[PDB]
This record gives sequence, C-alpha cells and structure tokens, in this order.
Amino acid sequence: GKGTPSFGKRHNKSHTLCNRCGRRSFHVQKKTCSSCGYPAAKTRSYNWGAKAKRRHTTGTGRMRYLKHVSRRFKNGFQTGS
Amino acid sequence: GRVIRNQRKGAGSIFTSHTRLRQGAAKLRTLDYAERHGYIRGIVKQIVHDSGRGAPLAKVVFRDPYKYRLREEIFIANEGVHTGQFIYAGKKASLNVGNVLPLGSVPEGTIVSNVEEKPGDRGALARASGNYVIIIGHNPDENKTRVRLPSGAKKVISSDARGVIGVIAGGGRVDKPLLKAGRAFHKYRLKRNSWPKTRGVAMNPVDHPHGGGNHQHIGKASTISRGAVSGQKAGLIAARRTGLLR
Amino acid sequence: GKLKKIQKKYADQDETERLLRLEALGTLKGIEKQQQRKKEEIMKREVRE
RNA sequence: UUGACCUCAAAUCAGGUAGGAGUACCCGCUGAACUUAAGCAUAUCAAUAAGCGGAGGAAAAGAAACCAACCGGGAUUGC
RNA sequence: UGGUGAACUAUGCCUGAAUAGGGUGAAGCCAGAGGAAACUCUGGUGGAGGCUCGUAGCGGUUCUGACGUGCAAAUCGAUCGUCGAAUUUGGGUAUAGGGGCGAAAGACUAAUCGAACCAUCUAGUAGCUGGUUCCUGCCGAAGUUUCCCUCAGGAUAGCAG
RNA sequence: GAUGGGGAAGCUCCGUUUCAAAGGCCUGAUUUUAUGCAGGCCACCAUCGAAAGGGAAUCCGGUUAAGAUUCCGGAACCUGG
RNA sequence: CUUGUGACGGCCCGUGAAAAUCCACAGGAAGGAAUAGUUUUCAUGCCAGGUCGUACUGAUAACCGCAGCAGGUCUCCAAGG
RNA sequence: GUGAUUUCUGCCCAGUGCUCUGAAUGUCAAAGUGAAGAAAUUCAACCAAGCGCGGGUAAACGGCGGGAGUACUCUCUUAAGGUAGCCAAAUGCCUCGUCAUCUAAUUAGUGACGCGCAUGAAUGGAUUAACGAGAUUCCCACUGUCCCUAUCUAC
RNA sequence: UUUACUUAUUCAAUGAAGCGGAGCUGGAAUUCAUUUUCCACGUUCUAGCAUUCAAGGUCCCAUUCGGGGCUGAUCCGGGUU
RNA sequence: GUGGCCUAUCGAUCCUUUAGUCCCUCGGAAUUUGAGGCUAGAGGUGCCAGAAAAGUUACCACAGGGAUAACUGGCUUGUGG
Ligand SMILES: [Mg+2]
Ligand SMILES: [Mg+2]
Ligand SMILES: [Zn+2]
Repeated sequence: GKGTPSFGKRHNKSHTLCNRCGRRSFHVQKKTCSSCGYPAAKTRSYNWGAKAKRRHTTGTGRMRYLKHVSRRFKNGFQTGS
Repeated sequence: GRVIRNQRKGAGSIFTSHTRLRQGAAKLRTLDYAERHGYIRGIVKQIVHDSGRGAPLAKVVFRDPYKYRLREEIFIANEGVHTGQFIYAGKKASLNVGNVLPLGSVPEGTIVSNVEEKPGDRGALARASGNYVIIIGHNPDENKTRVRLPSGAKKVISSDARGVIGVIAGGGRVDKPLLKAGRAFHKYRLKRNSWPKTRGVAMNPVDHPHGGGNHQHIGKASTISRGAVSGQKAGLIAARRTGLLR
Repeated sequence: GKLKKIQKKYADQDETERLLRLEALGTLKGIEKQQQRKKEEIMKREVRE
C-alpha cells in the first residue's frame, strides 16, 4: 500500500514560508530556504538555472529606488530647485 | 559495492551511545595537594545503579580545602563499600578497601581497581564489574610498579598513579544466561545500536565481502591482514592462530 | 629493523612471558629444527667417515 | 614613590570603510564527462561547461632582464 | 557537473499515548500428616510467564473468491496470524545518492531503486528502425573483385549518368 | 547553532567551554551629581529547540442567526508595584 | 462500570529525563526600643495586568489520495437487557 | 562464524591466506658513498620495509586416494586419505533401486539395506520434548468435491 | 649503536593552589670533631560541624563608631604542574 | 653459378639497434662529447595488410533482427509406423 493509503498520512509540512522571498521553501528542520538560501548572506542562484535567474532577477519587482537613477544621471545629479 | 556496516559505524549517526540516563563520568578525585602530601576523608552518601554499566557507582562527598563548599565525586563502587563509610584518599591513607592510595605506597600482592595509567587521568584500568589489578613488583629507582591487568598482561606504570583498593562490585554477572532475545534487547537498548547482528555471509555481495553465492560460505580465507584497508577488514583481523585449542 | 620492534613493543617484558609467547607462536620449534639441521650436517660427515 | 618607552587591550569613544545585487564583456582559481579516435586507456572534446573569488565603463596589458643576427628594429593593444 | 528531498518508508534517540473477558496455575507463605533424621506427602493461599483461547488494535494465510476500462495505480468479502510485549503509535529530532538505513528481501530512501529527484553539459553518439513534400521528358544499374576486429558497415575496381 | 580560535583557493567546515584579558550583583556612598569614585560578592560562560514534557492564577448561571472558562450578572484567585 | 488515589507485592545483565522556578534550614552581617519604636511571610485597604490565536469541519462531502473516491489519517467521554 | 537443550565435534599446515621477538644476502627504490670523464653522464659497492628462506595456525578458506593378499593386512600415491554417525534423506544419475508394510490395485508414504553419480562432523554431524497460516502420507468423523444434478432468495 | 640536556615540537590536567631549593622542629643516625646523611615536618572507633580579609599577640593611628601594618601561616626563584 | 631440380617454408608505420657515407644539422661564432638526419639490415605483430585486454548476470537494460534458433504450418521421409 505505497500509493493511495500512503498518501493519506501526509499532514506535516517540510517547508514553510521564507522571509526574503515568501516562497514556502524554508525547510523547518534545516532552517534554510531552498530557493533563495536564507539565512545565508548571498542569494541562491546558479548558471544552470538560467530560467530561475530570469524569474528572480532585477526588474521583476518594483525597483523602488533604481527606477529613478537613470533620470537623476541624465539630469546630472543636480541639487536645489 | 556499497559501504559496509562496520564502515558506517564510525560516522556516529545512529551508532552513538545512549547516554540519557547516566549519572556522570565515573572518575577519581583530582590529584591536587592533599592527595599527594597527606590524605582527605569523604563520605559515601549513596550507592546507585548506572544505566548501561554492569557495576554500581558510589557518590562520595568531600570538602573543598580552599573554599567553603562540598564536592561530590562519582566513584566506581568496590565490593564491600557501604553507605556512610568514610573513604580516605591520599598518600598517607591507610590500606583498607575503598581507599585511594597511590601505587607506590602499597606492598606486594595488593589488589586494587580503577587504576590510573599515568598519574592524573582519574581512573583507566580495571573498571568493569569484577575486575582488578594486582601489584606484581616495585622499582624505587626509576620509580615504577609492575601490575597484572585483567587481560593477563603485565604493565609497568608510574608509582604515583592511584588506585582504589579492592575489586569492582557486581562481579559474576556474565555467568547468568540471558535466555532471551528480549533480555539482549534490553541490555543493548541502554548501551548502543549494535544489536541484532546479521551475518555477512547471509547478505548480498554488494553489502559485505562474505555475501553472495549459491551457498552461504565465506569464499576466501577469513583471516585478514593488518595492512588491509577499510571495507576489507571483515573477519578475524591479524589472527596469529585460529581454531579451538585443546 | 627487527631491533626497532623489540624496543617499540617488547621493552617491558620478562623471560617467563617471553618463553610463553615464543612457544605460543612457534618460533622455538623453528630454532630447534635449525640447530637440528646443523646436527645432521655434522652427523652425515661422521657417518661418511 | 613618580614619570617615560615598548607591546597588548577596552569603550554605544571622534570620524570613516567592507559585505549584498548585477555579471553580456573583463581578471583569476578550480574543473569534468558526453563526443572523436569507426573498440579503448595517452590524446581529443578542453586549459571548455558547471562551481568559487574580484572590478570597470571598459577591464587587462604597457614603457623591455624585448625582438633579432640585419645596412638592425624599439611600450602595450587590435586588424 | 551543481543542487533538492526522511510529509511515504528504513533505523537510532527525546517526549507523550493505547491495549475486554477467559484458561493454565511458577516462586514465596499457611495448616495437617509421616519420618529417627534428612526430608517427603496432602489441602489451601498467592498470581509468575518474550505462556495460552479470544475483542479493540497490528498484520496479511487461503479462496489462487469479488473486482480487474475497479469504490481503489493494490481495494472489498469470508477465512486467517498475533494480541502485555523484540508490542502498536503521535509529535520532536538525527542519518542524503556510489551516499544513507537494512532481525538482510538488493529491501526501503515521497506511486521512482541492482544507485532517488531536478536543471545543465545536450540538439550526447548510433555501422541500427521509421519518415523524407510538384509535373513531364531522356538515359539507366548492382548484389561481383581485393583489403579492413571485415561478416547488418566502409574503402577500391566494375556497372550508370 | 554564533563567538574565541583552528582548517579550507573558496562557497564555507570543525567545535559549544574550547590554547579568550569572555562579565553583572547588591549594598550604598555622595547629596557641585551624576552615577563615577568608598567598598564587597560571584565565575555560569550566546542563542534556538515541546500548542502531548515542566509551568503563578476562574468558576457558576444567563445570553447570539452565527462567539464564549473570553461577553453580561454574581462570586474568586495570582503576579507585579 | 469508568476513573482518581493509598499502602503493598512481582520483574529486570532494563532500576525506568533535564532545566527554569519556588520554599526551608545552617550562619550571624547589619539594623535596632521606652515615651518610644521595630516588624507588612498576620488581617484589611489601593493600582495595573500588554501582544498573537479564539468561527467551523475533523471525515462514506470541509484533510490527503487528479473527485462530494467503500482507501488512509492521533486522541477524550461511553446508558439498559 | 555457528545457531536452544542432549551427545559429540575425527585426520590433514602440501596449496591459498593469516601470523612470528628466526637468519640474513639471494631480490633490492630515492637520497647518500666511491671510481672514470672536461662535464652532461656511465659504472659499481652499500642497500629500509616487503618479497625469497625457516616455523606456527583448520570452531582460517578448504581437502579427506589407489593396487594386491587373506571385514582384515600389506604396498603405492600423496598434505592427509571420510573417523563417529546418517541415508534412494529437501542431498542417489542409473531409479518407478531391492526387501517388508500400507491398498483390490500405489512412480506416493513408512521401516530397513548401502562400492553413497556427488552423505558426513561449528561448510557443523546425529538426536530431540514443545511450538508452526511450513512440506508430505494414512485413519475416524463430516459433507453437492463427485455419481448427477435439482430447487429457492437478494442484487 | 648507546647515552645525557631543554628551549623547539608532542600529550595531559587544573576555576593554572602549595613546584624547586634552603632553613627550622622531632626521630633514627655514627659522629672521630661538628655534624655525614635519611625519614618525617597538626587530620582514622562514629552518615554532626568547619565560610564573614581569623581569633589571639604586637606596633601605629588619633579613639569612637573604629581603621591600617607585622606575626599567627619560615625564607628565596615568579618555571601552573 | 645472384642459394637449395620446380611448385610452400613468412611480416608495414612508430621506437630501438647495427653497417655504410665519415657525409649533412644542432639556426649569434667555433672545438670536443652528446643528439638528430640520409642509404641498407635486424628486433614483430600466426586474428599472419599488423588493437595493449578476464569473467558473471535467474536483478538486468537499449538499438535492432524473422539476415538467426526454441511452436504450429510448408518441402523431404533417413528414422518411426
Ligand atoms: Mg538496531
Ligand atoms: Mg560468499
Ligand atoms: Zn527564501
């Protein structure tokens, strides 16, 4: 009974939500996220996972400060009014 | 081939010793000043059972000579020690059972136990139940003592090493048959995960050197060289002789 | 090379144990048979004469 | 006793700086096998892919412990 | 090559929990009797055992029953093994892929195991199988020679344009 | 599972009291006063880990379409000050 | 009958957690009364008790098995013959 | 490794392993030493462990033969030659072995026999109470398994 | 090949507490002139107790509430053993 | 008369080595060792136009094959009847 009766015993999560990415990939016993690598300082990325890099790279979010850097450069980082 | 069972034992994943119900390391009192210039008197408060150990332990209380407090040491109980007995530890201690005299100050034929190898490691030799060390001879110049060990070997150790006079309590245990796989289960359940033992000749050849074949047989000789490597040392390692002698 | 090993592992030993261990290891029979082979080496010359 | 020197510390001491992201191109380390040899082990793939460390608008290299053998040339880079 | 899994399951640890009613009647003890003494006998008491019949529970022997495009990628029915322990089990925790764990079947490691899964190298290689897209006109074969780890393949000569 | 350390080219690995100068505790004293200087005491030595282990203290009656040992009425208890 | 508990008895080469936390004792540091104090482990009296969860199912239809699947999934209460 | 108890575990160290505190130039690396050379280099001596020589070891892996004479003895071969036990056994080709028993009839079962293709002693041998969803034979009871089929209910 | 030496290196313990040398004070000791040495150098019927820079002695201070130094508890070398 | 009366009686590249020329080269210039070349032999591939090479799989896998076995059918009928 490795199929249907064994699927009834599944009610204990191995992963919960992660703090940096909100992914539900944070392993409870390992205390590590399997997608972004929290709590390591570097973010988990691999050159074989180029599509995953495309999924989580810069520009897939809000860019709350980086949207204005090109415009401030074009104006020359001016000050005043 | 796979990694065999005795090869897997050294990682210590499930092969660590079960130490939940143990009462502390049974060591001798440290050799500070009193034990090497005079003696010191302590008291046996209780004799208790140690989990996974065949011998009982003794809880001996001394006074700290430098601070107002009490020290509690765990000795291995000698056969004949009772609760409320005064235990004397030191160079000038009188020769009675339970006392912790150094080996330079006991005569020929003395039976001691919990013997230090070097002066100060707080007990190494003859600690299992019913075992003892006999003093075979002295050597004052180049101050050493010869001792007979429980294995029958004769060691030559320092005369400043200490030992508890008498034999370890709880002797004669292995004379009783266990009679039951349940009894062996409860015996090893508090020691470590090394039981039950599957024979390697009953395995598959991926799992052991002895495994495989259309009959259960070893194949090559079971005596293994000392220069063999891990994964090969399964059998009788470096056997000088085999068989039942008559 | 042999003398290093005796200093390494047989320094603390007495002659009763030494005789017991060489009798249990069977080298004493080899020494006996080597001296015996010397004895028939002399003895065959004596029988020839 | 007092005052130096040397060395080593402590401060939510005064002021600073490093980490992470990106990584097409750049500077290094580490490092395969599929494949080809009509098999295969040196070889090849390849001083490559994957992995790790570190920069900039370029980086690196760069003003000879050079090339030459000629009636000698003259930093580096690229075609 | 680099990562992800012990939510199933294997094993150890830590902390909890669960297990009707019967049968047999072990030590210890009490009374009576006998004996010269050792000690024996009889009647009770007591309630031992990896004992036994048998529920809940755990498992899965047979019908090679049902079903077999099923209720179900392993179930249903009857018959069964076991049922106070080497028992069953929750949660926490540890062991990760030539590695783990195994009362040992090459078993189990998320329906995947005589080496898991994911992505990349990778459009891996194939003397082997299958396919290969409009018309008309003209010419029109070979299965033979020699060499090859050659015998389902090539080179070379021949035949053809 | 950090730190002190020690490996590792490195991502990181070991170790958890270790070859560390590892800290805070009460009385107060002073009443330019702030909290130093009077003192004296103590050496564990991060932290995480149980909604079934340990653990301060609440019960009854009534009430809603849907909440209650939590609201209402009454009657208690514990902790800190 | 279910359950709680007490005093016992049997078993073991099995003798069947730890820490936070609270109390007591030994000790005698120090502070202390006579026109006055000393005591808040006695009684009464005063103030405050933050944050998050709290509905419902828990299974032949609320979970997992592609589903409103005869499967699987821990536990408490338990009337009469 | 073997697998409760009882009773035993015979012979063989030649081979393959394992192991010696033996004896010591046979094999004999790098470094080092010596000679020749102008040097690169060449040639020798010396030379650690391990091999090689000498022992031990079978509850180590394993093995347990032939020819004559009268079960016995002798002789060869080899390291030693199957001991105690057991058997057409789950191990026997021939084989449906031979004898007895069980039946009307038995390639099945059981008890014996043993030149046993190719049984055999911790590769464990023989025996064995109790136990077994283990394999096999016979007997009593019992029955639609069958002679030989018929009928009824629910879906 | 044997054999010193310790500071490199290595192992172990401790909250780095009693190391080494010399000296007292006793005992043995035979001294052949005066001491050569060697052992000691506060604890053993009893499941109590042992802590407040220590009492005492002594010397200062400015007496008072007390405070400090030496000794009690032998010197010397800072090599934790 | 350019081996055996005739028809069989044998071997590439790379590497090593020998003989000859004592000839050519070691590329800044020479001498001498050393090395590399040219011409002709030898050391050998017997699977003989010339890979350096043990098994097992009843746990097995892939690409194919009726070019190829284990059934029936078909031809034949030795053998059988
Ligand atoms: Mg186990
Ligand atoms: Mg085998
Ligand atoms: Zn994350």
